[PDB]
Amino acid sequence: MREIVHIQAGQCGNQIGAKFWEVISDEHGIDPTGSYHGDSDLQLERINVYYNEAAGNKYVPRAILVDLEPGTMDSVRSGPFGQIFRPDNFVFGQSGAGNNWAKGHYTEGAELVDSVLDVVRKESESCDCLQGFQLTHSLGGGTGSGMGTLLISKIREEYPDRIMNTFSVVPSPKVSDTVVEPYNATLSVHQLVENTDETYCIDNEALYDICFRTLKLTTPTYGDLNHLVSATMSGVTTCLRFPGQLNADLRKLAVNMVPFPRLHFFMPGFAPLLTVPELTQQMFDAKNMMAACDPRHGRYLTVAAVFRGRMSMKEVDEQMLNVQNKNSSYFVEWIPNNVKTAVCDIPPRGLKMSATFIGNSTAIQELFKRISEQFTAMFRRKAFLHWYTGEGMDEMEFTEAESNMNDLVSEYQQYQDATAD
Amino acid sequence: IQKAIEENNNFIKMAKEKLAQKMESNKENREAHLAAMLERLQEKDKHAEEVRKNKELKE
Amino acid sequence: MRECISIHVGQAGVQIGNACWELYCLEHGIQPDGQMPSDKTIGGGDDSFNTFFSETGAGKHVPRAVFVDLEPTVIDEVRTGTYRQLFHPEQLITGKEDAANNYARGHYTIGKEIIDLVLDRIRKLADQCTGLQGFLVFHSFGGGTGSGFTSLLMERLSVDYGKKSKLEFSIYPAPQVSTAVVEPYNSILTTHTTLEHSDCAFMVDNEAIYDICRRNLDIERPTYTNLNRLISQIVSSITASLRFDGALNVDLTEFQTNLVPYPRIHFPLATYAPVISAEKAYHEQLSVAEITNACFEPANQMVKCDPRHGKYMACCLLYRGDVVPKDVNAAIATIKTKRSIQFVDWCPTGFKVGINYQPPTVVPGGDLAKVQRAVCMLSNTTAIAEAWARLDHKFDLMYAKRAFVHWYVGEGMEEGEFSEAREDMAALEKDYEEVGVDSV
Ligand SMILES: Nc1nc2c(ncn2[C@@H]2O[C@H](COP(=O)(O)OP(=O)(O)OP(=O)(O)O)[C@@H](O)[C@H]2O)c(=O)[nH]1
Ligand SMILES: Nc1nc2c(ncn2[C@@H]2O[C@H](COP(=O)(O)OP(=O)(O)OP(=O)(O)O)[C@@H](O)[C@H]2O)c(=O)[nH]1
Ligand SMILES: c1cc(CNc2cc3c(cn2)[nH]c2ccccc23)cc(Oc2ccc3c(c2)OCO3)c1
Ligand SMILES: [Ca+2]
Ligand SMILES: [Mg+2]
Ligand SMILES: [Mg+2]
Repeated sequence: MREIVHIQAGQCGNQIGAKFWEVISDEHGIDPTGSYHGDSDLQLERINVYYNEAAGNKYVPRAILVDLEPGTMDSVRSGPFGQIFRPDNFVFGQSGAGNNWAKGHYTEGAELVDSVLDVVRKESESCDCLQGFQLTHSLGGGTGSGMGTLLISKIREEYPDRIMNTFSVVPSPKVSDTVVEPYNATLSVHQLVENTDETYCIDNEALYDICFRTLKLTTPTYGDLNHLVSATMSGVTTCLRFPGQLNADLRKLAVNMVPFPRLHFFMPGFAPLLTVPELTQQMFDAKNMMAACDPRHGRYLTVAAVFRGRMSMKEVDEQMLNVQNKNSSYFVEWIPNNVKTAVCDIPPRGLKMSATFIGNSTAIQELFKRISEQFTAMFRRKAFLHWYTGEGMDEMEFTEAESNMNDLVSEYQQYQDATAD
Repeated sequence: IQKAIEENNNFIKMAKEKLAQKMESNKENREAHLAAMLERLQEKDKHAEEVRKNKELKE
Repeated sequence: MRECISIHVGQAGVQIGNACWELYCLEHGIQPDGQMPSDKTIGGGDDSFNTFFSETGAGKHVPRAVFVDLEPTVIDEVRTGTYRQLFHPEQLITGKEDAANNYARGHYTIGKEIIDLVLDRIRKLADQCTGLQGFLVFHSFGGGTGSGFTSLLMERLSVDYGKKSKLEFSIYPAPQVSTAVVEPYNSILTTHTTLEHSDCAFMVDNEAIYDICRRNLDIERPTYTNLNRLISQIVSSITASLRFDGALNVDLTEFQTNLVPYPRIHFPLATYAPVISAEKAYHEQLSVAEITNACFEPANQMVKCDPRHGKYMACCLLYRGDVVPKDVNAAIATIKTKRSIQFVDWCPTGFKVGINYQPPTVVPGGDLAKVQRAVCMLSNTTAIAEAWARLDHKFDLMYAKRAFVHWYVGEGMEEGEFSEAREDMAALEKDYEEVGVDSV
């Protein structure tokens, strides 16, 4: 088949990863023992994508869950569907990373990384035809940030022709007071720009503002932010996990969404937070974007949109045409037909019809500037920099990550200002 | 008739040759593209060796 | 003899092949098990339908066809479908990983892994032939396999079969059903590479077929299944001259003599009528004059373009069913004095006509009305270059910024191949512009 190998690392990567598996194990009708208890052969036609079929007919996540402190993984195996995971696929350390990137990338992560790669290999070589890998992790912490991007470099060495996607969670002072986070995020980006094909920028700055202001949840738990991410994760993988008019693997979807290799950072969205017109209206609205960026401050290079639930597909076609016509200035004119739409007739749990948004917009540079602002404020003070040179790192490695990320922003601006003539 | 044979043969011939250098040039380019990618990842390995190594030269 | 081997490449080629061969079986009375009760010569024959069907000693009539895709899920449905018994398993060829809408993967990276096997299987069919006439190649312009692998195959067939004729049925991309933003790139790459190796190519604009299904069969949002069943009727009309015999029958090569004035000018415009739902065909017979007029109304063309703003170099009318020359001549005379038909000054203006008696057939539960007569017009018009212009412009918009080009370079291609391909298309567009200029 075409199987994906999933990886979750760090506090954040494991928390959002667990919820990810609860939603999609739900949809495919598989209980926390692993037995199919659905009603549709449709729930199994692409079951290979995220599951191994085991003896006694039990579907097992092709998931590798990783950390540098054992606590967070104890919760997964005790949390729902914890008994469904492959027990040997638990790869934890004991000496944590302490929200330090060098610990995750060079010193502590470097020591645990090879035993993770062994688990990757065991899962990979059993696949008929592996599409590639998907990682959940944060760029603010230490394990998901530095070891997650170290593990990406190592996988791209051993699987250099496989696709590497990530749901990377960007840090915001509105959720985690931890102060060295802009240092971590900038060093991770300097990695993801080179070694990933498709990175969804999940922004806590955003996720906070949506629970606060739309769902009206003051004091929002991480379980509230993740409830949104899990709906985004389920949406963008809906085409892969079910049979529709579109039959596209990871590479084919990256091909039609990534016009330039460095510019593979997407701002996703979800709606409702209905009628096809307002569903479409909501999802292009900036208030439904999981990245703290205004699309009407830049231009779309490409856009994917995924509707779910029974609905007139003729009306969806008319309304996507409508939005493009009314918002033509915000789609670059030198990429014809750069907005593609998919419809899955299976709706999510709870919602009769929803819409998931994937946007490759030059306005994502707004994100990369917020981080770069908080980074350069700290960097020229050298605040908490001894935590990094302690692990052996060099001032120069910081400066490159800064310049390589200032380079990325200007490149987004170059194509935002380009015209057909 | 001899001219027609010669012309069917040259077309078959040049098509065989044009294709063969294309497949070779494509073989060369794709290899020189993956190798360059690997070598950036191996310079990556040394660098990380120098970071673990410098830290030991710190006590 | 005069066998024709059909090669279906990629999703679009394969699924259109499914539609065509099911349609052929119904036209010839062949069952899904391959048995044909009306064929009294068991194990073989020289009948007209044997140009497309071989016979096993056990009475099975087997398509002279190969199905190829770099991915198994589409051809798997052929292996488990209603007509799975019709094909020897060696006629169905699949890799594991597809071209990912990348011409380079279809032509070089993934395609080179399976091309030798494909040619081996094609040879096995050719050795069965006593008089092989040529090949019919079905593929999309947009897919990585339909574009990249097809052109690789066409180059190889020229080497292995010389100047044995090769005809194409090519699916011209339309945004209403495209899966990909890079299809303009793949379209120009394959067209450039295949141009020297194709003797005649029938382009099918998915937008033209999409609109016809919406407007004439009143399907709100047509599917590939709706499109392919209509495409089959056009393909069937074009190949009917090879699969049936009749006194009035004119054999596709004869039409080709007229349709191709220079080797590169080999893209005929097809127009088909009547396309009509069962609701509307009830108590309304479409006459010869009525279906003939429909051929000059541009909404019925396979490719969106305006022949009324271009010039004709050839006009052929392929009738099937209840039709006699008396009716045809009257209808043509009517048209010739009322329509915008301008010929280039270096061509005769007569319309070449062929008639098959065997009436049009319809698939069970299709949306087409079963009709007593149908017509397919094949015209060589300068207007078809409008299709090249639209694609060439989409190519230009993206290539100026090299959008997506890194995907092709990463699989071994160079920017030089892109510019060389686009320069060929510019010359091709200029060739169409030259043929229409008057003489001195
Ligand atoms: N949305 C969301 N973000 C989380 C969650 N848990 C942690 N984070 C984010 O993660 C960032 C900090 O990184 P960590 O959570 O510590 O991840 P880590 O790299 O494993 O850090 P260690 O605990 O030292 O291993 C903060 O900015 C948080 O916003 C969660 O459950 N949901
Ligand atoms: N008419 C028609 N067109 C189709 C059909 N299937 C796909 N297409 C068209 O083909 C184009 C994409 O190329 P595909 O044929 O799907 O791709 P492929 O040939 O399988 O090659 P890959 O990219 O490797 O998958 C799109 O523009 C579609 O409009 C079909 O069944 N009928
Ligand atoms: C698999 C698929 C995708 C979706 N990518 C995509 C879709 C479409 C597209 C281009 N790309 N164009 C389209 C047109 C119509 C419809 C859909 C698309 C993303 C992904 O990344 C992750 C990474 C970490 C995760 C995760 C997913 O789930 C849990 O953790 C993995
Ligand atoms: Ca016989
Ligand atoms: Mg932790
Ligand atoms: Mg395919």
